[PDB]
Amino acid sequence: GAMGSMERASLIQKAKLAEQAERYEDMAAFMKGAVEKGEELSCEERNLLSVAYKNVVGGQRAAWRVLSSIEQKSNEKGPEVREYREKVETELQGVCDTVLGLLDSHLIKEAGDAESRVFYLKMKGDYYRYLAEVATGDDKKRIIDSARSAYQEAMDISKKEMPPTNPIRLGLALNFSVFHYEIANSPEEAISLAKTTFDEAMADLHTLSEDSYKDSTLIMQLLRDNLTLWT
Amino acid sequence: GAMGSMERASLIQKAKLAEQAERYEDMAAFMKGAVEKGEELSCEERNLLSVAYKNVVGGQRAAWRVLSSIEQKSNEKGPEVREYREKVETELQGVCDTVLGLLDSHLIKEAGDAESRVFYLKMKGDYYRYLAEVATGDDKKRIIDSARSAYQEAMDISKKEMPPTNPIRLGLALNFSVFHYEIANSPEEAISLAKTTFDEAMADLHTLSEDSYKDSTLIMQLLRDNLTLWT
Amino acid sequence: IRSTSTPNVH
Amino acid sequence: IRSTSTPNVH
Ligand SMILES: *CC(=O)N1CC[C@@]2(CCN(S(=O)(=O)c3ccc(Br)c(F)c3)C2)C1
Ligand SMILES: *CC(=O)N1CC[C@@]2(CCN(S(=O)(=O)c3ccc(Br)c(F)c3)C2)C1
Ligand SMILES: [Cl-]
Ligand SMILES: [Cl-]
Ligand SMILES: [Mg+2]
Ligand SMILES: [Mg+2]
Ligand SMILES: [Mg+2]
Ligand SMILES: [Mg+2]
Ligand SMILES: [Mg+2]
Ligand SMILES: [Mg+2]
Ligand SMILES: [Mg+2]
Repeated sequence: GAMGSMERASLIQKAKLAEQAERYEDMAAFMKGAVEKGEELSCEERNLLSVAYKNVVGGQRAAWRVLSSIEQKSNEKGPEVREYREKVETELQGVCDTVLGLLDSHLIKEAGDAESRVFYLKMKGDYYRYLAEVATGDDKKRIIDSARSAYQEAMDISKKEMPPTNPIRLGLALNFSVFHYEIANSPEEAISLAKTTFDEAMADLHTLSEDSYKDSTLIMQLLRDNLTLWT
Repeated sequence: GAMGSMERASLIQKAKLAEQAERYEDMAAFMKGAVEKGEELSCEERNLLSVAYKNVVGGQRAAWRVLSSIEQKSNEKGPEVREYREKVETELQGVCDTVLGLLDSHLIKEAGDAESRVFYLKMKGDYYRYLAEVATGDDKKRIIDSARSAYQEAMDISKKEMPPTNPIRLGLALNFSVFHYEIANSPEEAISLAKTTFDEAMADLHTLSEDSYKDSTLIMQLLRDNLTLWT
Repeated sequence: IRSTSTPNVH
Repeated sequence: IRSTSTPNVH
């Protein structure tokens, strides 16, 4: 592809520049190029990949929600709202497919540390979840199952291999709880997971790490905020 | 082009949806499609065109400035910063060329009301000005002359045909003054134009229009703010 | 109000 | 600080 001729180190460098310039589509392209070199990503590099694609898909989800709301309200009319919602939807699905493709073809492996394996399986769950937000019919049930299965595998590893305050473990649990509440229509499972996650993190607060405690405490608060919203 | 099969009214409708969804590249593409139908744009439609392209080029300018600043600071080093700055620059120039192409091929005419003629010539000045921000050498002198000539023609029409509080007249004068200060390195001309514009608007304040006085008074304040900055 | 998920924070 | 130009509002 388009990044084939560029050195890995140069792609990482340009991803960082694109982040500074708030050029997230470019950032995502650079990081895809870096992934396709076929070497593992470090923690910091996984962050770049994550930030880039989350920004791109986040803009699409926000746009999709606006248009879907106009559409639903207009179904209480020409084809234009539906057409444009479908256009944005198609682009969103394409970005999710790209991410899921990278995860499957390059990033998800049996080897590597717990952090990397959990992070990538969390990411697989997230991008299936984003597909599930716009899916209908047959496709939707399948997508939801794929999301659940990725999250559950990530959860199994995180509980065995990571401290209960680890930010990836916490972020995974937060996102899985959101899946349960918003996607799978299982509020009780959502509440239970979020409560267990928060309580176990507090009980072993001493496991906070010097280099990530700010991220941990932020996710702990987001768990508490959802618990307040859901009860 | 890609919007050739879509009805004009549908393109306008979708531009409005894209604006609501903050999808400004889409908005610009829809409005380009509408322009290419070859009918005049109304005031409201000119607004959609303006908002869309200004958002797109605004993001590119902001990104270019970040990268240019990193570049200048790194020249106190591999090629990556320069390369990526050039990439963003090339895209920005592409957008300006698109806009200038639309203005020349479709929108700038001898006929039509004063508002439309002034608006399009102002827009021509602005997009040459954006080209001038990133230009060098012979290309730059040509670009600056083109910007000045567009603005001056717009000014001549506005002073003959529009009240001194008209928001297009004021916005043109504001932007031409910025050209003088930031591009043409003529602070005295900038100050003089901004002062004259503000004072003449105040002197004939009674010409404010019921449907645009909020825009007028906003530009008057921006003239004052620049005058405070420049003195 | 949608549930909050993991933010895109560096 | 850069001079302010016409904003992208209406
Ligand atoms: C070390 C490693 O692999 N990391 C750290 C950063 C990141 C990229 C995104 N996450 S996350 O989704 O698990 C997460 C995001 C935000 C926050 Br505040 C958080 F605690 C976790 C892990 C890859
Ligand atoms: C009637 C007409 O042709 N209009 C009204 C809106 C607009 C689109 C952009 N301008 S402008 O650049 O002259 C301008 C922008 C903002 C403000 Br607050 C302003 F007063 C003027 C005119 C086209
Ligand atoms: Cl469409
Ligand atoms: Cl580049
Ligand atoms: Mg390489
Ligand atoms: Mg669809
Ligand atoms: Mg204990
Ligand atoms: Mg046609
Ligand atoms: Mg040195
Ligand atoms: Mg150049
Ligand atoms: Mg001089």
